[PDB]
Amino acid sequence: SSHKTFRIKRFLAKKQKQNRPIPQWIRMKTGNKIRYNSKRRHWRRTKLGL
Amino acid sequence: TKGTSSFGKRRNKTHTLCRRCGSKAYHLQKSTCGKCGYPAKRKRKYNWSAKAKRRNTTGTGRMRHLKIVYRRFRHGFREGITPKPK
Amino acid sequence: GRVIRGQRKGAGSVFRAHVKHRKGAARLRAVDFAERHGYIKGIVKDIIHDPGRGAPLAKVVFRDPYRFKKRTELFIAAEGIHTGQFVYCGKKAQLNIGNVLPVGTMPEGTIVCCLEEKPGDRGKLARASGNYATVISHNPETKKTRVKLPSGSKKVISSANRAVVGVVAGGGRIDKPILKAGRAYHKYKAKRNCWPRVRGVAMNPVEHPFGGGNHQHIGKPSTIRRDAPAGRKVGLIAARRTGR
Amino acid sequence: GRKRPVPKGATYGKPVHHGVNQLKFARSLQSVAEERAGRHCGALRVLNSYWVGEDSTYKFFEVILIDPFHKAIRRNPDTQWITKPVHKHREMRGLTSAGRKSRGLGKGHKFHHTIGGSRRAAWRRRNTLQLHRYR
Amino acid sequence: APSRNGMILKPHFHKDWQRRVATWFNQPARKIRRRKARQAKARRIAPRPASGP
RNA sequence: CGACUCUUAGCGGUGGAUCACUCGGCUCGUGCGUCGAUGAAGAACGCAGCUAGCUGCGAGAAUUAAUGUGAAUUGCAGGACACAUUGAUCAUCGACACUUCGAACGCACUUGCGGCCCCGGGUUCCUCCCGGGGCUACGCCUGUCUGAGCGUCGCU
RNA sequence: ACAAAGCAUCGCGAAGGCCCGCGGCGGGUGUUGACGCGAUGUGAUUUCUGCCCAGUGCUCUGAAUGUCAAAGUGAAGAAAUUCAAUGAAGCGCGGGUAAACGGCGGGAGUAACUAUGACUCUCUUAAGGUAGCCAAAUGCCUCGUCAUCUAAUUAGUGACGCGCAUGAAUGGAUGAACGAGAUUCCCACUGUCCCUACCUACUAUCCAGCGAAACCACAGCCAAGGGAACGGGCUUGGCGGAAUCAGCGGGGAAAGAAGACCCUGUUGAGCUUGACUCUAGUCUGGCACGGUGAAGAGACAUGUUUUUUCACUGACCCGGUGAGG
RNA sequence: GGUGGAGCCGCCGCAGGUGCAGAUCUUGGUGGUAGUAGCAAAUAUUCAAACGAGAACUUUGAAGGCCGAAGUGGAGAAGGG
RNA sequence: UACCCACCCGACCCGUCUUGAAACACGGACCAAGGAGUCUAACACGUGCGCGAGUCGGGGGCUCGCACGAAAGCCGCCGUG
RNA sequence: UAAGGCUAAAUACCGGCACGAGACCGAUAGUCAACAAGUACCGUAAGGGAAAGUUGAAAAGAACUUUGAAGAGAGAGUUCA
RNA sequence: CGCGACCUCAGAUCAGACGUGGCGACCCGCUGAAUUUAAGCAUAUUAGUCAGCGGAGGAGAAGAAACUAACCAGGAUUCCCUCAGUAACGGCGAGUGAACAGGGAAGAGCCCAGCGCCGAAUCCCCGCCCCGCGGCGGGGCGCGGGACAUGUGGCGUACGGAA
Ligand SMILES: [Mg+2]
Ligand SMILES: [Mg+2]
Ligand SMILES: [Mg+2]
Ligand SMILES: [Mg+2]
Ligand SMILES: [Mg+2]
Ligand SMILES: [Mg+2]
Ligand SMILES: [Mg+2]
Ligand SMILES: [Mg+2]
Ligand SMILES: [Mg+2]
Ligand SMILES: [Mg+2]
Ligand SMILES: [Mg+2]
Ligand SMILES: [Mg+2]
Ligand SMILES: [Mg+2]
Ligand SMILES: [Mg+2]
Ligand SMILES: [Mg+2]
Ligand SMILES: [Mg+2]
Ligand SMILES: [Mg+2]
Ligand SMILES: [Mg+2]
Ligand SMILES: [Mg+2]
Ligand SMILES: [Mg+2]
Ligand SMILES: [Mg+2]
Ligand SMILES: [Mg+2]
Ligand SMILES: [Mg+2]
Ligand SMILES: [Mg+2]
Ligand SMILES: [Mg+2]
Ligand SMILES: [Mg+2]
Ligand SMILES: [Mg+2]
Ligand SMILES: [Mg+2]
Ligand SMILES: [Mg+2]
Ligand SMILES: [Mg+2]
Ligand SMILES: [Mg+2]
Ligand SMILES: [Mg+2]
Ligand SMILES: [Mg+2]
Ligand SMILES: [Mg+2]
Ligand SMILES: [Mg+2]
Ligand SMILES: [Mg+2]
Ligand SMILES: [Mg+2]
Ligand SMILES: [Mg+2]
Ligand SMILES: [Mg+2]
Ligand SMILES: [Mg+2]
Ligand SMILES: [Mg+2]
Ligand SMILES: [Mg+2]
Ligand SMILES: [Mg+2]
Ligand SMILES: [Mg+2]
Ligand SMILES: [Mg+2]
Ligand SMILES: [Mg+2]
Ligand SMILES: [Mg+2]
Ligand SMILES: [Mg+2]
Ligand SMILES: [Zn+2]
Repeated sequence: SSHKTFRIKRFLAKKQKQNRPIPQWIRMKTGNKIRYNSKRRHWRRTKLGL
Repeated sequence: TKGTSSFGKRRNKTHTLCRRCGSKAYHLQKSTCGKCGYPAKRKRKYNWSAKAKRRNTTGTGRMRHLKIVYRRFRHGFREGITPKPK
Repeated sequence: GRVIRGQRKGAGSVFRAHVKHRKGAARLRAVDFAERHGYIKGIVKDIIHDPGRGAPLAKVVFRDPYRFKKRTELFIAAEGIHTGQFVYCGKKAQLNIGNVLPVGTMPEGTIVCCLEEKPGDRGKLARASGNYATVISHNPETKKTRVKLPSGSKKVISSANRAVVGVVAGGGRIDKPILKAGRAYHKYKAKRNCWPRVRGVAMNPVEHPFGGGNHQHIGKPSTIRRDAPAGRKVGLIAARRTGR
Repeated sequence: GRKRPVPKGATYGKPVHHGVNQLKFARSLQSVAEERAGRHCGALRVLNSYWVGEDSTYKFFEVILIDPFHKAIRRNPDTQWITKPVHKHREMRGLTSAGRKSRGLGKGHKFHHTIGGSRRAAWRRRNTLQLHRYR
Repeated sequence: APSRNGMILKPHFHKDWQRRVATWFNQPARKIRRRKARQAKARRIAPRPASGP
């Protein structure tokens, strides 16, 4: 928006750190069922919850 | 022109983030939430969509106080005492 | 089936009166010693005109005879009032244009406007743009007076209440034809949303009781009971005659 | 009396429930005063009420309220039953003198509904198939 | 639709029975909740007619 | 024997049926029957050496002390520890702690404005200014103080 | 089509008109006051606006001997009660009103060709269509009749008018300017046409690359016959040669949509009113809050009741102000 | 017979959510159509070099061109994050 | 008998509503898995069994923490009904 | 004997804490959810709302040689497979 | 034109407390339909049900007769079997539809006001000490307050009670 509130900026701060992939050693822990993040977002498709 | 042409002049928003719900439900013109009902003192639950009711009731959050109230009772609700030292 | 326009002028909220730029109520300076015994003074400041009214208003400056200050009013200007004139008020005032008196004092046939229907209500009757009210005859005891209004009806009024002398300024506003639909929209755009009025015969029978038909005809007598329910009560309301 | 609040005559449905004007309220006017009295002062506990005077348009009831947590009530027995949390808002559940009369209970051939606990638990016991384990 | 010499059979299921059906699978466990009380009360008032006054 | 087409079979794909499992449900019993202005339910934002999600937690933040337990934790590091040590870890949990919203509470929801007290710097209360702590919501009870009334009087 | 200026009616002096609201001493018009507000009708200008108040409305200081409830009063009974008198609004009765809804007819004879009929007879009604206008966007018969325009015209324009079924603010007649409004004719123009031709760009076409969908019982050459009364298959004939490319619109009663028509259903909705049953609202009476003082009167009785009228101000109501004489 | 890698059936009785071709059935899968329809709105590309396993499509140079300042140019609002 | 092929004769595509369907009537590309007369109560008749002018069965009661038990057994309760 | 008041026990519990069981279902079944499920995702919003279990016993999860730009292969090896 | 009682009534960031919200299976007040059934439908029915709203508890409500009965009489409430799909309701149609007694589970009863008696015999909050303190209390001492005579405490409440 470039004219943001503070609550709005925090919301984007959290959604922008959830985006990264899974650390590759996680795939090594004992009881795993996780391969790819599957909870990623891409600003062109699935716009934010706004 | 009621579609694909009017779906274009849609810049401004009716709802935003409610400070009590956390949902993108707060009506800005009306200044009430509309999922809990914000300036009203009581939450808008309903006996009238049980599926929406069980989406946010006790247990669906953290219960970060209630979850230890069940712990104390189970043992006796005592306080101001410490187990016997070594 | 629907709720007919005219039923809707009550809820307001669109059919509501358009009053941002209006200069303020056109009142008549409530009473005290000065009105009830003496003849308080005051001078005219200006003749500013308000939107939505054909009569010009006048900011008349008295000075409050109790605290050092300057009360300012808005009188519906009598025709002849000019800037700088001295307007005198009260019981002991003398009878000339722009002086407010109690109708009990002035003789019969006097031509007054901005009259009060009950004592003290600060001016209610005969104040439109070119109207006046003639005083008819007195009645010393029972303190009442008979007064003819612009409608031609005659009303018995208590002799106490006051009224400025003269006629309301701006006479003949109805004489020049509006002459184009623009000047009408442009005219009510200062009063309220009652314009272009659609005749009922053009609406479908769900919107207005005079509707429907394979010709644009009314269908039932256009005169209607005064004891009607809201929604039927449309057309000639409780007409006693009907025709030129 | 009462006036059925529908946004005109406008009671949709069969002409039996068509009524708006003439119907009356189930509770009494006294049990409305006790309610409004204890609804204001949520700390205090309604005890009982009587009549004082009336108008064509008003009825003045007057209500005895008690502070459940003042030591002149907590310590003296025979009045500490109001402290126990069972009695919060007696007049909201219809437990005062006036409120109970609307519930229509008593003993005898007159009060046959409400022969369980109350008018609701009456038929809760009649409209129940008692499907036994053994039939 | 009646057929050929039955009864008239006004059965009361028009209202809504499925909701307020009370099954009795407590029945044998209630026999036991009461039995302990019946015993626990007799042991509590030891010399006394267990049946009551 | 040309290719194509069809049927069948051998194998190979495509697909996920069947089958065998199951830290999950459903149903029925039993015991208990445990919220919140000392601030709940719910929501937000944070917190791991490498950590996104679930979970666990609250600037003392993948836990704190304590008590049992008694040598791990682990994907890789990395480590203290002396495993003759509250002693690694887990369980319990009764000591302590509890970011921001929220009945939410100084007024407002921008995250903005204040007031009143105190204690640091500033001052040498000199007022700001800067920093820090405690109050300041509505309703109502009992008491307390200050009052108002040509209300009833009394004394003057 | 609507709107529109304009014309016109209609209610209303504020405890008002219209109107909202579930409810308040609530709100809109209203920061208003008849040159204002609300409710309709027609639709500039010009020229006009004819008859009808019987019908349905509306309305009227209108008689309410018509009826008519709750209470109220009266009488019999032992009492539930029963029977009396009386009587509000609206209904019944009587006025007004058509720029309210709306209405505005049928027969014979009679003039010097014939015809037509000024003229004269009945009948009916509430008046019986006046000024105008017409085969018009209104005329069934209908390609009405005459003229004009054409070589030729169910078209157009102009006249004619017993007009199935025109016509006066449900407005009549006109009409400059204006119109992406409807027609007709003429000049100019033209590949609209006689009658087609060629040229250009992008396609389609072939190739590399990439690659869908609707649809599909099985399928796909015909004649005739029968047949659920129009076959691809069946009977009898005709015949049949792999795998395909560009086209093509005869056939698959091709696809697309449990037909929008029609009929049924004891299935609905939207709207209407002289359907049935009700309702908000409003008019009127009773009872309650509801008092004080004054006169006076009738009816019954030999006090009661009805109370009519004029005052009062403490409830109640509205008005104003910074509650200032 | 084969592959498959952990459980299973016969008889006497009892109990069922018990047998599918079909419901424009539900869910999933896969064909024929078909390597087909298609990748045709705004005139336009070409040469050389570089990089590279690999160049009609990147990058640099050169040439031809269009947008033509009511822009395909230079900056903002809301919206996006 | 079942795989392929050959021949002679026979032979129209199933489901459905229908007086009548191969129908120029409708559903159906194909294949997997899912998928529709159930339970409760109340009658009625038939049938099997116990007892028989009687016969129960429920609710209670007496016997368990059930492993099998929330079973089985027993009770002037057994007749209050 | 009304117009005032208090009261344990048998009685009810598809929420909660903590358990136990089953002629129940067995991954299109059983709760929507055996998994990061009221999650992903849609809708402005009220709300809507999925799919998705199984290597082996132990990762012993294919070192090395080789072809290829690389994806993929050929040998080799691990394994009861 | 003052000072003083009391009665009304205000203001306190005054001393001390307390109420709101959540859950909502069961529970208690109120509100309250329409699909549906009747082969149509309007009464009826669905149904005092769904939704709406308020309020609680570990259970709630109810509860010690203004009862039942007609008997040689029973004896608070709640639940189960029964009464019984019966008495009654109903376009007497569709349909609706209790109770009493009897058996059993359980079993518990009690307080006021008033009328009176008693020197207000009473209660609250302060201040000092003694004990106790993680459900704030007891004991004593104070011309420390205040409530209360417009009525607190003891006996007493209909089964009778007081004297
Ligand atoms: Mg986008
Ligand atoms: Mg129309
Ligand atoms: Mg209408
Ligand atoms: Mg017993
Ligand atoms: Mg093969
Ligand atoms: Mg295979
Ligand atoms: Mg699957
Ligand atoms: Mg005073
Ligand atoms: Mg008109
Ligand atoms: Mg006329
Ligand atoms: Mg008339
Ligand atoms: Mg004529
Ligand atoms: Mg003409
Ligand atoms: Mg022509
Ligand atoms: Mg003509
Ligand atoms: Mg082609
Ligand atoms: Mg065709
Ligand atoms: Mg029929
Ligand atoms: Mg209908
Ligand atoms: Mg009628
Ligand atoms: Mg295995
Ligand atoms: Mg099964
Ligand atoms: Mg199957
Ligand atoms: Mg150009
Ligand atoms: Mg730029
Ligand atoms: Mg047929
Ligand atoms: Mg055919
Ligand atoms: Mg069909
Ligand atoms: Mg009692
Ligand atoms: Mg699966
Ligand atoms: Mg499977
Ligand atoms: Mg599943
Ligand atoms: Mg698998
Ligand atoms: Mg599998
Ligand atoms: Mg193997
Ligand atoms: Mg609450
Ligand atoms: Mg029906
Ligand atoms: Mg039917
Ligand atoms: Mg029907
Ligand atoms: Mg009904
Ligand atoms: Mg009912
Ligand atoms: Mg409910
Ligand atoms: Mg209780
Ligand atoms: Mg009670
Ligand atoms: Mg009893
Ligand atoms: Mg029987
Ligand atoms: Mg009923
Ligand atoms: Mg006493
Ligand atoms: Zn909210």
